[PDB]
Amino acid sequence: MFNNHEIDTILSTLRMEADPSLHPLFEQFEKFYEEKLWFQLSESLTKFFDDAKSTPLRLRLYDNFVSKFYDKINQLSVVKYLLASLKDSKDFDESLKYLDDLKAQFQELDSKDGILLIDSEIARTYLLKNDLVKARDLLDDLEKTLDKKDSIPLRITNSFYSTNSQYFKFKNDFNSFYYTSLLYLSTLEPSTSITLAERQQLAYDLSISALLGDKIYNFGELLHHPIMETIVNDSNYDWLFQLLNALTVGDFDKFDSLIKVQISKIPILAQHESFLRQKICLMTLIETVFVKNIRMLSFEDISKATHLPKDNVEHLVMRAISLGLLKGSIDQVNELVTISWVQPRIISGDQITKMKDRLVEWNDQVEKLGKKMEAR
Amino acid sequence: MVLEATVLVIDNSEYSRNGDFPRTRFEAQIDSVEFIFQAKRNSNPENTVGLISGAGANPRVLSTFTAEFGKILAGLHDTQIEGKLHMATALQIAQLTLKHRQNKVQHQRIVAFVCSPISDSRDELIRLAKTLKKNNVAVDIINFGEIEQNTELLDEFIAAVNNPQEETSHLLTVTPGPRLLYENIASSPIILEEGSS
Repeated sequence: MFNNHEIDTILSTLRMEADPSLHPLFEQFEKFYEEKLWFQLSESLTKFFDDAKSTPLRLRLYDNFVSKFYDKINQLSVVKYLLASLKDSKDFDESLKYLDDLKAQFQELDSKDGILLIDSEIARTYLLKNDLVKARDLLDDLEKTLDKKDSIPLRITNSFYSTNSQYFKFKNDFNSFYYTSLLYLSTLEPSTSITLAERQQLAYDLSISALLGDKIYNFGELLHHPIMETIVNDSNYDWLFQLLNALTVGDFDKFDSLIKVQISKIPILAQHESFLRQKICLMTLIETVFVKNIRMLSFEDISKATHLPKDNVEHLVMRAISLGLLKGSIDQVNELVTISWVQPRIISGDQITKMKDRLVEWNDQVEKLGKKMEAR
Repeated sequence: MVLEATVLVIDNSEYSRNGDFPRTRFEAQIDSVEFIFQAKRNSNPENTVGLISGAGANPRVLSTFTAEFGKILAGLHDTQIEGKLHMATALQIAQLTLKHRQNKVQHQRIVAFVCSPISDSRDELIRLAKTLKKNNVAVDIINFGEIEQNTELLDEFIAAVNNPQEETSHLLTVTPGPRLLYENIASSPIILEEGSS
């Protein structure tokens, strides 16, 4: 197309001059490939535009002026694509083939900046999973590398978190992962234009990893942030949205209706929704119902007020940080929960005014006493 | 010749990232600077120059006021290579820079690489040009742009700064080809010829 043909030649091509781009064999092969608007990732500002998703075999021809990458197009400039774009060529040996050539070239030849490649090469391996073992091992090195680093790119972690998520992505621990990816979104949050099939499907898997999180609930979340419409919409996002509904409603068969394989694939949410319903009931039962120095909630009818029954209360309510969360204790006899905090919460408008009132109340009144004492 | 303070405005930018003639534009900038500045300090000893970042996402001084090598020292280290216009700001800094220029009776001068596509507004540009002429700055520019950066602010600007030429502004817009900047500008009254006003 114009971008490649017109851009490849005029683009750079000449950035850039008598290079391998517009060289005999060179200009042919694109023309040989196409002018047809799908292309090879076109050498600077337009390859800087072009991820172009016909596989670059200017694989070689990007790789020109890369000896000149000193004095030529120079930046990261490379895993900007290729190591990004042909990282997306999606083979097994492919990446591995250029993983040692790029990591040993842009780190040795050109070196003898790479850290973001160091992660790409390392990170990119981990897409291939190969074996969480080798992944995590150098991943944690990739992490361990990353640790001390003050790195202007989020791209490093935007590599890494995605990467480390990718690691957990192979795995459970979405408590980590979802969060880890939740981290990654907050990392992608400033930068990195992406695609929707990248956007939602991740955020899906994210929204999914909310489920295969589930959690220290959560409840409410990044759903606020533009994963929504975006994610939901529809398909399992309906669920994923309806699950957010169950993250509030907490009716089994408003959902255990909905359940197909994928969600029933982990049935443990049927426990998690009980975990929800309790906690879901609890949080507001906690957040408000007592306001009046909230604690007691003790137990049973209050615990059956979760509309989950009393002998499960004898577990669910009984369990506390055996829920991972709750504090306090049990009066078995009087059927009283002892409770304490480990409950966070939200909303606005209300105690706002109350706040300053008492706190200006003593305050003002103090001044009476607060009259002469150390003064006089 | 010159008793005046100067500023060197370097964009290390979409052009400087990219060799306009050996070894890079940004590098082609470099020894041309010293070349210039040599003749600048040969214009007179005590002739002072600034060096800033018009490059990158951060404007800043790279080398402050001096008069010898400490610039050539300072310029020695890199910059963001692909960076972007702070020019107006950078200039407006370079202006304020010259407002602190040391042991005045040194007139204000500025030397500006254009390695950027040059995004700015004409009035702002000329407000600069005004502010310069107000401040009475000597302004000469190094520009090899796409096309070049010209038929544009840079062209109005040198005019807009200028009631008297080198007491306000002269221009050169750097050409491509085996055009050595220091060799090129050896022609232009950016350097040599008449050097200050």
